[PDB]
Amino acid sequence: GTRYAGKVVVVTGGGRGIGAGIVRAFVNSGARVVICDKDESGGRALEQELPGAVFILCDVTQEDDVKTLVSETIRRFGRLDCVVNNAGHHPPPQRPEETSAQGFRQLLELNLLGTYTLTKLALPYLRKSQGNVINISSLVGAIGQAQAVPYVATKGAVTAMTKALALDESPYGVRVNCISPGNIWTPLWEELAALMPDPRASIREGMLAQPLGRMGQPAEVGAAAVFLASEANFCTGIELLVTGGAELGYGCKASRSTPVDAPDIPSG
Amino acid sequence: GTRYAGKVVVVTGGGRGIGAGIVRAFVNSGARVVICDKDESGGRALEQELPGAVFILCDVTQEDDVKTLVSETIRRFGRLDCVVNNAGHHPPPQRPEETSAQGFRQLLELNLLGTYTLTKLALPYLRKSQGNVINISSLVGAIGQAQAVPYVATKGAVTAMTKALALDESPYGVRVNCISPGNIWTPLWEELAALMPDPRASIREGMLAQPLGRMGQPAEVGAAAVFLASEANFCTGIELLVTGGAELGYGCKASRSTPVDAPDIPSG
Amino acid sequence: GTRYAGKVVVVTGGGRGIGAGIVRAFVNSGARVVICDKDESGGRALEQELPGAVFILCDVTQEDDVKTLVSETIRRFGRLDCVVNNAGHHPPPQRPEETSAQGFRQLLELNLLGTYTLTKLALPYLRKSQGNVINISSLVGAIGQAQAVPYVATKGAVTAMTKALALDESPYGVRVNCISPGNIWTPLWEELAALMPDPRASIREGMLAQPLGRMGQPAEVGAAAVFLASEANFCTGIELLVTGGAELGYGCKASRSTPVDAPDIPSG
Amino acid sequence: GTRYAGKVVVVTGGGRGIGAGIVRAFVNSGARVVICDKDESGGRALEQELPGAVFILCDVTQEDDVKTLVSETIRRFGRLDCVVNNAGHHPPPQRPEETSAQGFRQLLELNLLGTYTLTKLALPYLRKSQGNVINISSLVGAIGQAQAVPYVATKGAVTAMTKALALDESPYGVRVNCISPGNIWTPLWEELAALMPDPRASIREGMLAQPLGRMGQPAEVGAAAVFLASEANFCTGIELLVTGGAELGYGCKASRSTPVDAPDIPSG
Ligand SMILES: NC(=O)c1ccc[n+]([C@@H]2O[C@H](COP(=O)([O-])OP(=O)(O)OC[C@H]3O[C@@H](n4cnc5c(N)ncnc54)[C@H](O)[C@@H]3O)[C@@H](O)[C@H]2O)c1
Ligand SMILES: NC(=O)c1ccc[n+]([C@@H]2O[C@H](COP(=O)([O-])OP(=O)(O)OC[C@H]3O[C@@H](n4cnc5c(N)ncnc54)[C@H](O)[C@@H]3O)[C@@H](O)[C@H]2O)c1
Ligand SMILES: NC(=O)c1ccc[n+]([C@@H]2O[C@H](COP(=O)([O-])OP(=O)(O)OC[C@H]3O[C@@H](n4cnc5c(N)ncnc54)[C@H](O)[C@@H]3O)[C@@H](O)[C@H]2O)c1
Ligand SMILES: NC(=O)c1ccc[n+]([C@@H]2O[C@H](COP(=O)([O-])OP(=O)(O)OC[C@H]3O[C@@H](n4cnc5c(N)ncnc54)[C@H](O)[C@@H]3O)[C@@H](O)[C@H]2O)c1
Ligand SMILES: [Cl-]
Ligand SMILES: [Cl-]
Ligand SMILES: [Cl-]
Ligand SMILES: [Cl-]
Ligand code: NA
Ligand code: NA
Ligand code: NA
Ligand code: NA
Repeated sequence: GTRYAGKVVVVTGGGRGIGAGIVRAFVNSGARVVICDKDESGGRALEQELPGAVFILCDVTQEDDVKTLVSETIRRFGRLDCVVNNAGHHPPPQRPEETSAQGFRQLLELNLLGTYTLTKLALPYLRKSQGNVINISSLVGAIGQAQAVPYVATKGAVTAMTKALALDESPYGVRVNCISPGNIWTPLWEELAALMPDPRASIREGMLAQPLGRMGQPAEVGAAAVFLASEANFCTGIELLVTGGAELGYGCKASRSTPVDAPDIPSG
Repeated sequence: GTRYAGKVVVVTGGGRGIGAGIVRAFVNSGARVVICDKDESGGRALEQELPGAVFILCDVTQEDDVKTLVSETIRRFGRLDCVVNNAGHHPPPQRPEETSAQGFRQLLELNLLGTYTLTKLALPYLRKSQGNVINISSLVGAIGQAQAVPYVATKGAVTAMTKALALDESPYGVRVNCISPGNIWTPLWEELAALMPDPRASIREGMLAQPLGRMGQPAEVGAAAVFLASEANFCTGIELLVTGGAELGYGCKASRSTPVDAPDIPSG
Repeated sequence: GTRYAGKVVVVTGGGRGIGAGIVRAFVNSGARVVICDKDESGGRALEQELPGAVFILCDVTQEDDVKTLVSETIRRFGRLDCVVNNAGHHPPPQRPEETSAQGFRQLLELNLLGTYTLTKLALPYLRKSQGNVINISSLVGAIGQAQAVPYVATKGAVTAMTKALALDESPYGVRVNCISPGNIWTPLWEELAALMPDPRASIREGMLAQPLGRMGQPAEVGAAAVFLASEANFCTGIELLVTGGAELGYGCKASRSTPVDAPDIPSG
Repeated sequence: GTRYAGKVVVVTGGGRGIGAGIVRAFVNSGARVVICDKDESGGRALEQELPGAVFILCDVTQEDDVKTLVSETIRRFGRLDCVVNNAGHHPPPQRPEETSAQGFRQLLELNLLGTYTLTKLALPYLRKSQGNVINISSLVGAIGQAQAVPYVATKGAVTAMTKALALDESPYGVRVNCISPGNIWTPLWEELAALMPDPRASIREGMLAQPLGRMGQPAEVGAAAVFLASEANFCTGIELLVTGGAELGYGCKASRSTPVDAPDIPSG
C-alpha cells in the first residue's frame, strides 16, 4: 500500500502481459508509474484506469524515443527511482537454419539494446535517488530452449549484463537485479500457441513443464518486481527465478525428431 | 501489515540474529509465530515484547523436542502454515586436518538433520494448509568458503535438500525454498570475529567482500522470508541470494599462505 | 597411454559400475590404481585382469579400514597422487515420510563422511605430490530429484565440500574437483529399475531424460576423471557435468500425483 | 597423439593467444586444423610451423568471408568435424556512460554474431559427421565484471546460445559446449594491462584473483577443447570453467570509488 510510495518508476512494455502486471503492482504500492510502450491501445487503457500511471508512447529500439521518455519523466515528475526493462519479444519456433543474422540483430535491438539504452540514460538520475534497475530476462537464458537460438542469446545477454551493471553501479548504491520468469500465461504466450498445429496441446505442455503444474501469472512477476525494488536492499546482481520449479529434477527432454533406442540398449 | 495474517509460523533459532529478524518480520505481517530456540533468554525476551510470538524451548537436534514443538503448535494454534529452518551454527575457522568426523557429525545433526526432522514432522500439517517451507542456507554452500569444510558441506546439503523437497511436495501445492545469505551482521558473526587476532580487521574484510560495501541485516533476511512465504506463489525450489553481490566479479582470493609469483611470470 | 604414468591413484567403490570405469581409465593412462571396495568379488576380478590395479578390501564408513587403506598405499607404493571418491549408494525411491533420521545418517556416513575421511587422511601425501582429489557427486545435487531427499542432500554436500576443499588446498597447489553424472547405465541403475513395477519403462524414462536420448557409460565418466587429474591443471573447485544435457531446456515435470488443470485455465 | 586423428577442425581467431593454443592442441591430437583469423601474420606463422594447420584469411564479422571459409574447408578437405568459435575481443575498461550503442553493436558482431554465423553455415556438414561445436565464452558471462557491460553481455549471450544450440542439435547427435576461461595470460591480456597506469600491478591483481595464485595458459584451454571434442561424448550444453577457482569463496570486491564505512558500523 505504501511500500514504494512516491517513487517514480518507468516500465517498458507496460501495456499488456507481464509489464501490465508490473505496472499494476507498482501503482498498488504507491508509486508514480510511467508506462512506456510502442502500442498506444493498452497503455492508454491502463493510464485511464489507474491514476498514478501515465502513458508515454515510446519504442525502445529508437534512441530518440528513449531520450524523450527519460527527458519527459524528469520534466514532469522531477526524479527517477526505478527502471523496469520488460519490453521484449519471443519469435515463433525456429530451427537455426531458419534464422537470419538480420532477424537476430533486430531481436538484439529490442531485447538487449533497448534495455541497455534506457538504463544508460536513466543512470545519472538513478544515482541521485539511489534507485534501482530491474531487468526481465528468462529462465531459458540460464538453461536454454529448443528452436529459439536468437531469443535465448538475447536473454543470456540480459542476465549477464545485469551482473556487470550491478558491479558498475554499486559504488553509487544503485542496485541492478533481474527476474527470470519461466512460463507465464500472457498474450505473447497465447499468440505463440495459436501458431502451433494444436494450440491447447502446446499450452498443456507448457503447464506440465512445471512441478507446480501450472503457468505463472503477470501479478506474480509484479510482486517479485516490487519486492526487488522496495525490500531487497541487500540484493544486487541476483537472478530471481519465477518459474514454478521448471528447472528442478529430471524431465522428458529427448525430442520427437531425436533417435532414441529401445530400453535394451540404454547407453548406446 | 496483513501480508501473512493469521498464518501460523515456526522459526527455529528465532531467539537472536537472523532468526529474530525473521520472527519480527512475520509478526509485523500479522502471523502467529512460534519461536523455537535452545536458548531461553532471547526467546523469552522476544515472546514478552511481541504479542503474537510465543516461545517454546526446543533443541532441534533432539527428536523429542521437535515432536513436542509440532504437537504443541497444533494443539495450541490448530494449524501450521510456514516452517523457517534457521537454527544453525558456524564453527570457528578450521583447516581440514583440524576437523574431526565427530565434530562433522555434530554439525550435520544441527545444520542438516534438525532441518530435515522438523520439515518431515511438519509436512502432514503443511499439506493441509498448502503451507510452505523456508530453509536458511548460505552463499558458501554455492561458492565454497576457506577453513570451513564441515560447515560448507552442511549448507550445500540444505540447498540441495530444498530442491528435493520442492519436487516431493509440489503435488500438494506446498512450496519449499531457501534463502542463502552472505555476510550478515549477527551475534554469531561478532562472536567469530572476536576469536580472530584482529577482530575489527576481520569485520572490515567481511564488509569489503560485498560490492555494496557493507554486511546485510537480519531485517533484510526477514523481508526476504516474508516475501517467499506470502507473495512468491510461483516460486519453489529457488535459492534466494541475500549477499550484497559477494558472488559477482573478480576479487582477491589467493590466500596469505599461498605461493604467488611476481607479475613477470603470470601463468607459471 | 602415458597421460598419468606412474601416478598412484586410489578409487573407492572401484569394483563395478562408474568406479570400475574410472579404474580402467586410469590404468589405461599408465597409473598404479589401488581399488578400494567393500565387495571382494568385483575388486579381485579387476585386480587379476588389470596389471597395475591392486585391490584392498576397505569399507569407507569404517575409519580403521580407511586408515589402513592409506597406510598400505604408501607402504606398498611410496606416494599418493590422486584420490577418486566414488563409493556411494542411491536408495530406492522414498517419499519424505518414508525416510528415517537413522537411514539418513547411514547414507551420510557413506556418501559424505567416507569421502571426507579418506580425503583428510590422504591430504598430507597429496600435498607432497601436488596431487588432486576427484569427487563423484550427482547432477541431482544441483537440480534436485523426486523421492530422494536423503540422497540429494548427501550429493549437495559433496559438491559444496569440493569447493571448500579446493579453497583450503590451493596454497599447496592441490586441486579438488567433482564430476556430477546424470543418468549412467550401471548395476546400481539396473538394480533400482528392477524394483519398479515396470523396469524397462523406468529405464526408457531414464533415457528420455537426456536431449542426447541415452544414458551415459562408466567409460565416459572415466575419461572425464582422467582429464581432471592429468590435463586440467588450471581447474579447481569445478563441477564437471556428465549428463547428456539433462539439465537443459523445458521438460515434462508435473508428477502423476500432481493436480494439473485442463489447458483452459493455464495459470490457476 | 591420435585422440582426434583425421578430424577436420576450424578455429576462429587461431593466430595467437588462446586460439593458437587450441590450434596447437588439435594439431597435436592428429587433426587437420583450418586457422581462421583476420590477421595474416600469426596465422601464416602457425601454418608454416605446423603441418596439418592451414591458414585461411577470414574476418568472422563478414558473412562472405565466413561462407568462403566453410566452402574452402569442404572443397579442400571434404568434411568438417569441429568448429571452435574463439575469435573475440575485450575492450579497455569502460564505465556504462563511456559506452555507445554503436560500440556495443560492433562488439556483438564479433563476439556473438560471428560465432552464430559460422555455426549456422557449418551445421549441415557437422550433422553429416556427428561433429561438435566449442564456443569460447568467459567466466564473466556467469559472474559479471566491472567496467565491461558490452563485453559481459556478449559472453552471457554466447554461453546461453551454446545451450540453445545443444538442444537444437541433439537430434543429430551434434554436441555443442562452451569453455569459460577466467584470467588467461595472452597478448590481449598484456595489451589491456599496458593501458593501465601501473601495468604490472594490474597483472598482479589478475593473478591474485585466483585461489591457485596465477593466470591460466592457452595450452590449458587447448587441452580442455580437445577433451570436449574427443572424449566428452556424453557432454552437451555444458560450461567448462577454466578459471583457477576465481569464482570460489569470498574476495575483496568493494571498489576504490565505493563508499565503505568503518568496521564499527558493519551493516549500515
Ligand atoms: N510470457 C512468458 O512466459 C515469458 C517468459 C520469460 C520471459 N518473458 C519476458 O517477459 C517480457 C514480457 O513478456 P510478455 O509475455 O508479457 O509479452 P507481451 O507480448 O504479452 O507484452 C510485451 C509488451 O511490450 C511491448 N513492446 C514490444 N516491443 C516494444 C518496443 N520496441 N518498445 C516498447 N514496447 C514494446 C508490447 O507492445 C507489449 O505491450 C519480455 O521481455 C519477455 O521476453 C516472458
Ligand atoms: N550470519 C551470517 O553471516 C550467516 C550467513 C549465512 C548463513 N547464516 C545462517 O543463518 C542462520 C542464523 O545465523 P545467525 O548468524 O543469526 O546465528 P546466531 O548464532 O546469531 O543465532 C542462531 C540461533 O539459533 C539458536 N540455535 C542454535 N542451535 C540450536 C539448536 N540446537 N536448537 C535450537 N536453536 C538453536 C541459537 O540459540 C540462536 O538463538 C544459521 O543457519 C546460519 O548458518 C548466517
Ligand atoms: N549411476 C548413476 O546414474 C549415477 C548418477 C549420479 C551419480 N552416481 C554416483 O556414482 C557413484 C557410483 O555409482 P554406480 O552407479 O557406479 O554404483 P554401483 O552400485 O554400481 O557401484 C558402487 C560401488 O561402490 C562400492 N561401495 C558401496 N559402498 C561402499 C563402502 N561402504 N565402502 C566401499 N565401497 C563401497 C560397491 O560395492 C560398488 O562396487 C556413486 O557415488 C553414485 O552416487 C551415479
Ligand atoms: N585472455 C583471457 O583472459 C580471456 C578470458 C576469457 C575469455 N577469453 C576469450 O578468449 C578468446 C581469445 O582471447 P585471447 O585472450 O586469446 O585474445 P587475443 O587478442 O590474444 O587473440 C584473438 C585472436 O582473434 C583474432 N580475431 C579478432 N577479431 C577477429 C575477427 N573479426 N575475425 C577473425 N579473427 C579475429 C585476432 O586477430 C587474434 O589472432 C576471446 O573470445 C576472448 O573473449 C579470453
Ligand atoms: Cl525447451
Ligand atoms: Cl572464503
Ligand atoms: Cl526427478
Ligand atoms: Cl570484476
Ligand atoms: Na493515469
Ligand atoms: Na507473546
Ligand atoms: Na593387478
Ligand atoms: Na601447414
